[PDB]
Amino acid sequence: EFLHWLPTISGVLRQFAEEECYVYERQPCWYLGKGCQARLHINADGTQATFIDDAGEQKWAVDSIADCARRFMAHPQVKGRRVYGQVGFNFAAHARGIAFNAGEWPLLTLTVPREELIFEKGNVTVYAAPLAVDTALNGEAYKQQVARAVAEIRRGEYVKVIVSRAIPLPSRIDMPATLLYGRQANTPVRSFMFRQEGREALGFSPELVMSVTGNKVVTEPLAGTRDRMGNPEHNKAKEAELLHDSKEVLEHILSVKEAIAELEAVCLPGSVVVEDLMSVRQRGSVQHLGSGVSGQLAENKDAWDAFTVLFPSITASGIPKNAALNAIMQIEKTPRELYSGAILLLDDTRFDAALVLRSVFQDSQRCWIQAGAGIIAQSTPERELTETREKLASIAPYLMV
Ligand SMILES: [Fe+2]
Repeated sequence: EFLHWLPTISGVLRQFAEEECYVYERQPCWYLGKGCQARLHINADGTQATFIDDAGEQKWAVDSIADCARRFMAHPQVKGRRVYGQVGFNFAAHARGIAFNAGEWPLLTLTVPREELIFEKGNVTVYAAPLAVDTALNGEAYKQQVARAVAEIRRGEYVKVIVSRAIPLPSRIDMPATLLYGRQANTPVRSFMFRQEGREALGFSPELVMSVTGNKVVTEPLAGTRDRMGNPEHNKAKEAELLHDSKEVLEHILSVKEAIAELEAVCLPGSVVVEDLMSVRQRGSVQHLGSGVSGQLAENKDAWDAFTVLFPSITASGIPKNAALNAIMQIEKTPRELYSGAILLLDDTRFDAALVLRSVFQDSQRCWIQAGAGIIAQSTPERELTETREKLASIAPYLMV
């Protein structure tokens, strides 16, 4: 059912009142999903897999979350439908056999919605004021966390880790208004907003964890940052500065080389190539060094294998990845939940996975935004603090109440 832009989408989402819904932007389309026809839910410590459809609830064996995810995609209530997904930070720990302190958000949900609205401008097919935020607060404690990471790195425990900070927000956030105002101020590779079981998140994702089309897998590490928060002369001065800063270039190439190794774990030998090498990517309040790496999936590997290797983005966790994940759980004192996780859209053509950064989250107990910086041996705490505030300025100025 057919009909003959972002305001309209935003208003539609307000009429979705308290209902569960999923918004995903992948240009040229905006995807809106409402309700729940089938869902796989993995709880926060990965001890229970619950499947729900109209017929009932089931518990599924959860020895392998990836295997539950495969089971869901091949289910008869699911096959051939678009699936909207979220993957919490701690999915990595669980998949890798690394002890972790469980947060409160699920490790993984996949949902087939009951109703869908697809905007392919300026049409749509149907299927069936701002909160002031002080991003400097608690910076001294954060610079201490960075100093700890730098010392651990220089002792040789690991090479890179993303240390992040949560900013608690004073009041709850109007999701559709924030979506509208926040998006016009950003140029993300994806946008998302999801509401589910009392939890909400929205954000403007700066990079893909992963995209798979047929047999081709692509990942898009971004690493290395300057502001683009001044006039155009200041911005292009910052662009040049970024392309020639040896610390940012080094951070970038170390991440790209780990993305390559990761893909070689799941791809045909000799198929892994860098298609775009360290170009600047504009992302609202910041601009980033970005590369694109691609390969051909081996015969015995599927998109979930690739996602398990690629998740979380190197550029959100660290190098080597497992040691970085351990450092993150020792250093950070609040659960990341969905921050540095992934948003998924899965359909006929594609497995699509966006990194959850530049995002806001709220549930029954917490309401917060979150940002991190990639710490290497050369890092300076003051600079990394400032960098988090540059990233937070991608979302904080546009949190509507
Ligand atoms: Fe950085």
